[PDB]
Amino acid sequence: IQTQQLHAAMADTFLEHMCRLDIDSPPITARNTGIICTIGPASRSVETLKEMIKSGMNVARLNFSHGTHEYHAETIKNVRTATESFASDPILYRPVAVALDTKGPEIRTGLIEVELKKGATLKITLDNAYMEKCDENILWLDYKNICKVVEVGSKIYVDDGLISLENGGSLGSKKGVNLPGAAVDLPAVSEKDIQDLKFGVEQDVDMVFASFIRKASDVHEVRKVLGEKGKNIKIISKIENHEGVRRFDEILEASDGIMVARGDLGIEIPAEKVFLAQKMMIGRCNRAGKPVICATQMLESMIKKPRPTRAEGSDVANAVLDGADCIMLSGETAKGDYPLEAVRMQHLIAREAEAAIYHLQLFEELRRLAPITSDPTEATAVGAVEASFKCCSGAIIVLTKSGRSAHQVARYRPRAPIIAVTRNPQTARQAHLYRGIFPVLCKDPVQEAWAEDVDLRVNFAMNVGKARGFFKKGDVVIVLTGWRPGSGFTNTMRVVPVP
Amino acid sequence: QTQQLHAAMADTFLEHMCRLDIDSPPITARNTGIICTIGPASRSVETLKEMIKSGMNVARLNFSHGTHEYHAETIKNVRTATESFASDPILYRPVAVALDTKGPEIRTGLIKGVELKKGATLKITLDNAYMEKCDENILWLDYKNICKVVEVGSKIYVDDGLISLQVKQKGADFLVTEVENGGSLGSKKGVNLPGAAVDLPAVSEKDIQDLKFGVEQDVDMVFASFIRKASDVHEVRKVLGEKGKNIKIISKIENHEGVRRFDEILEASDGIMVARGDLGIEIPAEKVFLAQKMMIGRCNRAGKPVICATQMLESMIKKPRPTRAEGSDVANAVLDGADCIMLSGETAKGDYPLEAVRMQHLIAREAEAAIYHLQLFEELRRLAPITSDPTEATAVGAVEASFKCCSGAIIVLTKSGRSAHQVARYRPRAPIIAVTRNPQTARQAHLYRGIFPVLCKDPVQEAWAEDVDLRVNFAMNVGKARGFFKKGDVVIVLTGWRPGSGFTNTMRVVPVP
Amino acid sequence: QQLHAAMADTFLEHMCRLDIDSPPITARNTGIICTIGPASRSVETLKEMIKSGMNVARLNFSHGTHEYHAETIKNVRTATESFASDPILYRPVAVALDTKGPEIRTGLIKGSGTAEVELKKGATLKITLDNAYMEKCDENILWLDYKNICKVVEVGSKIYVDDGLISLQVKQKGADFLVTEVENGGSLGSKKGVNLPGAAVDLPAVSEKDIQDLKFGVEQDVDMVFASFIRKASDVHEVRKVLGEKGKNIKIISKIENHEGVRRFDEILEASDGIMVARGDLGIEIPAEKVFLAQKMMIGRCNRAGKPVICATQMLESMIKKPRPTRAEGSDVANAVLDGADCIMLSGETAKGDYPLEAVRMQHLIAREAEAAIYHLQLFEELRRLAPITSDPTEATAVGAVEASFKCCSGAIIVLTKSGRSAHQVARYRPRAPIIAVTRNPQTARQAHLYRGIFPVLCKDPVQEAWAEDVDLRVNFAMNVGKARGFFKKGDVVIVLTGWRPGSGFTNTMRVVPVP
Amino acid sequence: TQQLHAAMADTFLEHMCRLDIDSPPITARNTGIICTIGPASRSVETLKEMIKSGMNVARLNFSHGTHEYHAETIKNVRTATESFASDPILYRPVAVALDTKGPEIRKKGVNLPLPAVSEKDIQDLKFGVEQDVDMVFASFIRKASDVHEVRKVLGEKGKNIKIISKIENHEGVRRFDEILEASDGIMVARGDLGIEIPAEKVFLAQKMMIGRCNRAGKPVICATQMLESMIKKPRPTRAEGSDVANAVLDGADCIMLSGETAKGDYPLEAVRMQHLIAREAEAAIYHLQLFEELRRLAPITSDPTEATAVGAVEASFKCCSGAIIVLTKSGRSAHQVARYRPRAPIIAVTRNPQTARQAHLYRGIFPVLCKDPVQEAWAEDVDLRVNFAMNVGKARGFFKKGDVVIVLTGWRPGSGFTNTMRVVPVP
Ligand SMILES: O=P(O)(O)OC[C@H]1O[C@](O)(COP(=O)(O)O)[C@@H](O)[C@@H]1O
Ligand SMILES: O=P(O)(O)OC[C@H]1O[C@](O)(COP(=O)(O)O)[C@@H](O)[C@@H]1O
Ligand SMILES: O=P(O)(O)OC[C@H]1O[C@](O)(COP(=O)(O)O)[C@@H](O)[C@@H]1O
Ligand SMILES: O=P(O)(O)OC[C@H]1O[C@](O)(COP(=O)(O)O)[C@@H](O)[C@@H]1O
Ligand SMILES: O=C([O-])C(=O)[O-]
Ligand SMILES: O=C([O-])C(=O)[O-]
Ligand SMILES: [K+]
Repeated sequence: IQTQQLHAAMADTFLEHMCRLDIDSPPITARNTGIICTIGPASRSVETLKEMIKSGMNVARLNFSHGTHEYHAETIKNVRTATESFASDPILYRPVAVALDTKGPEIRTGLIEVELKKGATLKITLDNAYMEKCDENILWLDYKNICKVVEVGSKIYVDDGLISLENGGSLGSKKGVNLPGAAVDLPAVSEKDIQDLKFGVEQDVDMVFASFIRKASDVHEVRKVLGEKGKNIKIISKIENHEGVRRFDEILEASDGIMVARGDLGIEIPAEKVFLAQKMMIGRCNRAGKPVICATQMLESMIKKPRPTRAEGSDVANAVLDGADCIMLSGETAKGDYPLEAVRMQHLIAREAEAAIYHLQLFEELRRLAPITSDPTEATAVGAVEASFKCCSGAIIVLTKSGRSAHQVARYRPRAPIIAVTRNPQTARQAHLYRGIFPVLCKDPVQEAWAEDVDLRVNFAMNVGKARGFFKKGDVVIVLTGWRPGSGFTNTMRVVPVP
Repeated sequence: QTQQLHAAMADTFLEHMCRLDIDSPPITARNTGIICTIGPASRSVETLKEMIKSGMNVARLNFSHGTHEYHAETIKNVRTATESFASDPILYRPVAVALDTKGPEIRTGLIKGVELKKGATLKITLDNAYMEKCDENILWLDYKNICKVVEVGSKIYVDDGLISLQVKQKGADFLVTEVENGGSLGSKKGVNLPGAAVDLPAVSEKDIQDLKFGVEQDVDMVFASFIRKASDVHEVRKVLGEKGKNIKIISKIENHEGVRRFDEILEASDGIMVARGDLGIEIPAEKVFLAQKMMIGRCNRAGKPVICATQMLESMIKKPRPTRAEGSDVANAVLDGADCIMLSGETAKGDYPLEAVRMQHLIAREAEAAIYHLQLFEELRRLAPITSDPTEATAVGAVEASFKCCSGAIIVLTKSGRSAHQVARYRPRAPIIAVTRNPQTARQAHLYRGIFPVLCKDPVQEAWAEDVDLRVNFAMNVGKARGFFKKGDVVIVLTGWRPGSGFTNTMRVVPVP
Repeated sequence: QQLHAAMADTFLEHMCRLDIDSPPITARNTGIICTIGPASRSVETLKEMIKSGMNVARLNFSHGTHEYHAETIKNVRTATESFASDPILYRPVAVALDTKGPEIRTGLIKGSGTAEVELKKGATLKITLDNAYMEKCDENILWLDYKNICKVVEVGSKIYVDDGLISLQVKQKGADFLVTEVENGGSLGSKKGVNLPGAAVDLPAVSEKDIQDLKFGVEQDVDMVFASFIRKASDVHEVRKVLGEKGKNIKIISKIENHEGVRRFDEILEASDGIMVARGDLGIEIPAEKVFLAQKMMIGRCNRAGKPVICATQMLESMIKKPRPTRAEGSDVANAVLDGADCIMLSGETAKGDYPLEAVRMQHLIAREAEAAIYHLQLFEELRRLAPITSDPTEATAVGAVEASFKCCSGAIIVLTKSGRSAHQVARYRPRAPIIAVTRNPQTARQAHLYRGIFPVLCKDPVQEAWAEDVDLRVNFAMNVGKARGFFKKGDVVIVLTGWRPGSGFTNTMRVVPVP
Repeated sequence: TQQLHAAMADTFLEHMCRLDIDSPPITARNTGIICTIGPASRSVETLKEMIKSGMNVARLNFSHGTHEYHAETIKNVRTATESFASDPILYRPVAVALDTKGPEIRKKGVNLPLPAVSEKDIQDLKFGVEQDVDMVFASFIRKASDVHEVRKVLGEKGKNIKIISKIENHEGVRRFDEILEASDGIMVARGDLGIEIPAEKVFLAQKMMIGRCNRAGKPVICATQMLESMIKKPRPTRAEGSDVANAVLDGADCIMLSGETAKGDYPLEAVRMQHLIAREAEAAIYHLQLFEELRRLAPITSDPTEATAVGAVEASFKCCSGAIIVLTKSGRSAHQVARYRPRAPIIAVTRNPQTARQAHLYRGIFPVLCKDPVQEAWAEDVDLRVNFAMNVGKARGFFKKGDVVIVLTGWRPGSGFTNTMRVVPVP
C-alpha cells in the first residue's frame, strides 16, 4: 500500500490500472469533488448547517419548486450564519456557495391518494373545475395546450414516472407529470421563474440551476433575466429531457455549466440509457472545460437508512471516475433522517475515487483534445499541471480574482489540489463548481507594493496548505501569478518550496 | 448510429465517452449473464417461465435459509419451467442451477420466539438459555468463540450492517455493548465482526450437507461464501469429490482477507463473485468499488468468470422502477468487465421480480454497446502471454477476425465449454454461439460473458465431418431464429481437427446461408 | 530476433533495447531487385546473384536493344531454372522491365562515345537543338534531344546534366539556342541525362519507343513493369492499355521521380499495382534534402494501401568501386526496411559495378537485421487501425491469421494461393513470421517478391484427384520447404491458410497446426 | 508549414503519410553541425564561410598534426569566429573540440575486435586545456574507467571541458550504460565501429546509443561518412541524404563531417547540405509521440529546474511558441529544456562564453552571448538579457513582434535556481 492509488497510477494499461487498485492504499486526502446538498426541513437549522459544512458541504442548493421567497430567504440567512461562524480564522474558513434551482416548466396534478388499476380508464381533464376533485377517472393537469402537444398512442408519466398512461399504481395529489417525446410549448422562464431569478440576484446567489433547458435560447433567456446586476452568477443548465440531450452542444456553449438531472431525465428517456447521457455530458464538459454536476438519487436509500446500498456507493464513485466536477444530494439532505451521514458518505467515496482516477490517460487525452491557443494563461495552466505531475507537487497555488486562471488549471485535472487565493468572496464560493479547486478567501488588505501584496497571498496559501495537511515545510508547490494587477494576465508559473 | 459504433471508433477514451449516443439502438444479443436468486416471489413454475423469457440465465438458491425439501421443490420448479421450452432446441435457452452456501455465518437468536434504541445498552451473551429468549437487553449469537476474537470497543454490526454496536465491556460468555446505530432488531439476524478474525471453518458441517445435496441435485455451480484463502477453495473442491468434480466453484469474496489473498483464491477457483453485501460491511463501504474493479480486472486478465452481486437494483424490491444509482451500478458493472450480474432480494422476495430481470437485461445490453472495444481488446491481448495452445491462438484470431468483419457471431463447437471460454476471454463484440451436446456445459456457459449456449439434441452422424457440419448449421439456424444475424452476413466458425476435447484449431469466416 | 525490443511499451525504449548481439531469423522478408548489366549478365554470375539473395532482375530499357535484352532475359530464366531440380529449395526470380520514359539526353562529344570535355565553372556553354551538332558537342556547344527545350525553360533556369552533377544557368534564351553559364562543372561525356526541374516537360509518358518496349515485355512474358516518370494517373492508364488484354496480369509499378508525381501521388497509387521511390531523378527534380520526406510519405501511403513499395537508387552506391559500403549507405538500407519498404533495389551496384555479388549480400544482411528491429507492436496496431472494415472473408481471415501468428510466435504463415491475393492480404498486415505462399502458377510465384514477407514456393507435384488431398499435399510441401530452409522444425507451431473450395477468392480457413 | 499537419496525426503511420515536401521548414536549425577542420578549411576566409553556412563546432583531429599546427587552426577558427563579434545580435558562438588519437595502431590503420590515455593522449589533452577547448572527443572508450582516466588528466583546470566518449568497438557498446553515466555525452564513431562489428549492425548500435542518450538527457553525436561522396563531388548520394535525415529523426543532437570538411573538395557544400537536411528532418519528427515517451520514461523529480523545464516544453507546444528563452549561466537549465525536445528553438542567453560554445552539443539550443554590462537592479538585468533574446529571434527570423514565447528565469541570482516560467508576447 503506497498512497493515493499511486501504484495503479503507474500502470501502462487501464486494465492493469484496475487490477492494482488497493483498498489498503489510503487517500492522501484533499477531496477534489464538490458536494452540493439540497436544504430542507432536515437541514434548515443553523446548527445542522454547521455540521453539514464540517462534514463537507461546499454548495447549498435551494429548490424553488417549493417554498416561498421568505422561506428561502431564511434558508440563505441560515446558510450564511452557519458559514460565517467559521470566518474568525481565514486559514481554515471554507466558502459555501448558494445555488438557486428554478422550478421551470413543471406539470402538476390536482388534490383529493387513489388506486389506479392497470388497463383502467382515466379522463385527463385540463379543466380548472375539477382542480380539487380528482378521483380514479378524472385527473386534472395545469398545462395550457396539453391537447395540442400530445399525440395519440404516446405515453404520460405521473408522480415521477410511477404511473404510465398502462403501468400505474397509487396516484397521489399534486404529483408531477412527465410527457416524453417533447412538444412542450411552456416558456423557458415562466412568470414564477422570472420572480425567482430576480429574487436570486437580490439575494446575491452564486449560481442558478435552470430546470428543463431544452435549447440554447433558453439559457440566453435565463441570462437576460439575471441582467447586469447578476451577470457574474454562473448559470448551470439542467439537462432533463431528450431535447436537452440532443441539443447539448449549443446548450453547453451558452451555459456556464451543466447538471445531469438524472431524476427527470430517467423519466423522459429510457432509464437504461441514463448512464449513456451522463457519461456523454460529463465527457463533453470535461472536453470544453466547463463544470458538470451529477445529481439525483446518488444515495437515495440514505433518506431512511444510515448506510447506502452497494449500488449507491458505486454510483457516487463512478460519477467521480467519469469526471464530474460536483456530486449532489437532494432528499438525502433536504428531508432524510441521515443528512450528515449522506454528506460524509459522499465525501469518503469521492476521496477514494479521486485517487483511483487513471490520471496518466486522462491528462494525455485532455491535452490531445484541447486545441492550441494563444491565451498565455491557457499555456501557463498546462505547464503548471505538467510541472505538478513532474515533481509530485503538494498543490498548485493560483492567484485569481474572477476564478478563470484556477478554472483553466482544473480543466486539465491535476492530482494536486488547486489552492485558489482570491479577495473576491463570490469567486471563492463559485470555485466549488470546478473539480480540485480549494478556494481560500484572503481578507488581508491590499498592500502598497504590488509584489509584496502578491507575496502575501502566496504565503496565505502556504499557511493554508500547511494547516490543512496538504504539504509541509520544504515541499514543492506550483505557484501561478500574473505580470500586473487585474484579471486576465496570469502568465507566470513558479516551482517554489513552501516556507 | 447503431450499436454505439461511432463511439467504438474513437481515438481516445474521452472522445469515446463524448460519442455515447442514447439514440443508437443496442445489438440484440445480450452478453452479460443474469443470475436471479429464486425465492417465495419467484419459485413458481409460472413465474420462473417468465423469468426465463425475461432473460434469466442462472437460478441461484441461497442456502442461508430454507430446508432441503424446500430447495428440492424449487430446483424441480426451475427444471419444469426450463424444460417447458425443450421441444424446440433452436429456441431452447439453457438455465443453470447455482447453490449458494451459508458459509461461516454468525446468526442471532429469536426475539421471544424487538426494537433497539439508539445509544442504549445491549448485552450480547453466549448463554444458550437466551437463545429462544432475545429482548432489547440480552442478545444471543451462535458464534461461541466470540470474545476470543473481539476486543475493546470493537465495532460489531447486526442486521445486514444496519444496527451497529460497540463492545463497551467484555466477558467470557457475555459481552456488554453500547448501541452506536439504533434500529429495529429482529430474529436470526446476521452479525459481522469487521477488523477481527473469525475462526469458523471454511466448510461447516451444514455446508457439507448442502454440498452433498447439491451434488445429488445435479447443480452446475457452487457459490462458496466467505472464501479467505486458497485452502478454502481446495476444501470445497475435495468435499465435492469425484461426483462433483465438474461442478464449477465460484469463490465469494466478502471480507478483507479474501481481498488481500485474492490472487491465490482466484488461481484455485473456477470463478469469483464480488459479494458486495457482506464486503460492504467487512471493509469500509466507500472502498467496495475499488475491490470490485480490482477483482473484475484481475478476473478478466486471467480469463475467469466474475460476478457482480447484491443490491444492484435493491429499490425494485418495492418499486417497479429502479433508482438512477441502481441504473448506473448495473451499467458500470458491465463496463467494468463483469461476466454476470446478480439479483438477490429483487427476485427472491421482492414485489417485481420480472421487472428486475428485464431492467438488468435492458441496461446490460446498452452497456455492452458502450464498451470501448478498441482499448479493451488491445489491453487484454498485450496482458495475455504468448501461448503454445492452438486453441488460444485460434480464439484470439477468431476475435480479431470478428472485429475485422463485424461478425454476426462466433460459432464455437465445444464439449466442455473451454474453447468457448477461451474466446470470451478476449471479449468480442459479436455473440459467441457455443454449440454442445453436453447439457451441463450449456448451463455452465452462462458464467462467461458473451457465450450463448445452444444444446444440440440431434443424433451423432455416421461421418464425423457431417456431425461437425450438422452442429455448425444448428448454430446458423439458431442465430437466424434469434435475430442475431441474417442470411448473407459473415460469421466466424471455430471447430477442431479431430473429435474429443482440446483440439480446436480451425477458424473459418463463413457466410450465413 | 530483437524480441526484447519488441515487448517494449514505447518506441523510445524499443530503440534502447536494440541489441547487436540478438541474431535475426533466417527468412529475409524484404525483396531485393537487382538491375542486370554487363557485370551481371552471364548465366554464371546470375546463378550467384540468386544464391546471394536476388529475387527480381531489373532490365533498364533506357539503353540496349530488344535482342540484347531478350538474351539477358534468357540468361536470367536459365540461371533460375538451373535450380529447378529441387522444388524444395527452388527460389523463383521475377523479371522487371524498366521503361526508358521521357528521357532527355545529350549528343556525342566530338564524334566519340567515350570522349569527354572539362567544363570549368563560370564559363559559357551553348545549348542547341539543331541536329547538325548532335555528334559534335564540345565545351562550347551542347546538343540535346528535347526539341521543345526552349519553350519550357525561361531565363535564369537551371539545367542539370549527367545525374545532376553538372549545373547550367540559362543566361540568354533563343528560338533554337540556349546560352548558359556553368555553375558546377566537371567532365562532360556523351549522351548524358538531362534534368529540367520546375519545367513542364511535354514529352509523352508512353513514347513510341516505350510502346514497343512494353509490347516486347508482353511478348517476353515479363512479370512487372517499372514505368519511368509517371506524372498523373492517366499515365498509368496509357501503360495499362498498351499492355492490353494479353498483358493484363503484368503488374505496373509507377516510378515517382518528379515533383508532379509526388503531388499527384494519391491518384497514381490508386491506378497502379505498385510504387517505386526512384530517388535518383527525384533527388534532382526536387531538392535533395526533401527526398527522405517523399520516401517516407510514399512508403507509408503504400503500406496504408497494401500495395508494393520499392526503395531504389544509390542505396550502396560506393560499392560500385569498393567491396564494402559506407556508414551512410548501411544506414540507408536498414532505414528503408524500417520505413516499411517492400523491396530494396540495386542499380549500378549490380549493373556495372566491380562487386555486384557483395552488394546483393550486403543488402540481404542489413535487411534481415532491420526486419527484426521493426516495432511490430505499433506497426500492426497502426495498420489495423487505419485499414477499413471488410466484407471479404479472405481479409478477415488474413488479419486473424496474422494476429494468431503473433500470439503463438509461429514459424510461418502457410498460404495456399493461385493469384497471390491471399498472400498479399497477409503481408499487408506485416507479420513477423515469413509467409510461405504455395502456388502452382509460375507468374504469381515470381510476382510474390513484390510483397514484404512472402516467400513464394512453386509446387511441381501434379494436381491430385481428391481436392482435399491436393490441399494437404501443397500444405505439407510448405512444411518441407520451411524445415529445409530452417524457417522452423518439427514440433514448431505454424499458421496454415486454405480455402473451402478450389479456385481463387475462397481463402477463409485458418488452422493452427504443429510442424509434422 | 514545418510539417504541422503531420504533427497532428493520431498514428505514426499517418504521420509518415502526411509528410509534405511542399511544407517549408522554419529557419531555425536545431541540430548542431560539427566539421573536422583540415587542409581544405584551415584558412581564415573559408572558416568565415563555414560559419556562415552553419558550422557550430570545429573538430580538430589529433590523430595527426602537431601542436603548433593545431594552435594555428584554433587561432584561425577564433579569428573567423570573432570577425562577427562586432554585432552580438547576429554573433554565433563557435565551439572548439579536440578529438584524441587514442589507442590507434598504425603505416595504415589496423583494427582487431592497450591504455586509455597514453603519453601522447595526455600531452594533447593538456594542450587542449591550455588552448581552452570546449570539449574533448575521447577516442576509443571501452569502459567507464577510461572516462575517469581521461577526466583525471584534464584536471580541475579543465574541469568544465565536456568529456564525450566515442564508442568505437564491441566492448564500448556492451558497456555503454556505465560509459554513458560517466560521460558528458556520446559520439557514435561509426567509422571504427563499422569495422569492429558487422556493418549490417551499425544502425542497431546507432539507434541504441541515440535512444539511451535521449533517455538520459545527454548529448549524442552521429559521426563519420554521412556525406562521404561529397569529398570529391558537389552533391551527395541518396543514401547520404537519407542518412543525415535519419540520424536527426533518431534523436541525434549533432551531426558530424570529417573528410568532407577536412580535406574534401566541397567543404562549404557539405556544410550547407547538412544544414538543409537537418531542418527538414526536424519538422518531420513525431513530437506527439516523442514528447510523451520522453516523459513516460523520465522519472519524477524534486528539482525545481527539471519541473520548470518540462512545464515550459509542454507550454511551448500548447501555444506553438516562437522560442523558449532560457537565462542560464552554466547552460544546465537550457540542457534540461532540450532534453524534452521542444519544437521551438531554445534561445539560451548567457554571459559565460564557454557556456555559449558548449550549448551546441544539445539539440535545439541557440546560444547567444550577451555583451551588455551587468545592471545594478537584478530584475532590470534579467529583463535586459530577456530583451537581448527577443532582438535575436527577430533579427535571425525565429519569430516576430506579437508572437508568443516561453521565458525561463529564476528567483535569485546564481546558478541552479531556474524555476520561473513566463508566457509573454514578443515586443
Ligand atoms: O483568474 P483571473 O481572473 O485572470 O485573475 C488573475 C489575476 O490575479 C493576479 O495574479 C493579481 O491580481 P490582483 O492583484 O488584482 O488581485 C493577476 O496577475 C492576474 O491577472
Ligand atoms: O472446448 P472443447 O471441450 O475442447 O471441445 C472442442 C472440441 O469439439 C470439436 O469441435 C468436436 O469434437 P466432438 O465431435 O467430439 O464433439 C473438436 O474438434 C474439439 O476438440
Ligand atoms: O489467393 P487466391 O488466388 O484467391 O486463391 C486461394 C485459393 O487456393 C485454394 O486454397 C486452393 O485452390 P486450388 O485448389 O484451385 O489451387 C483455395 O481454397 C483458395 O480459394
Ligand atoms: O542554468 P544555470 O547555470 O543553473 O543558471 C540559471 C540562473 O540564471 C539566473 O536566471 C540568473 O543568472 P545571473 O546570476 O547571471 O543573474 C538564475 O535565476 C538561475 O539560477
Ligand atoms: O453473500 C452475498 O451475496 C453478499 O454478501 O453480498
Ligand atoms: O530511375 C530510377 O531508378 C531513379 O531515377 O532512381
Ligand atoms: K438476448
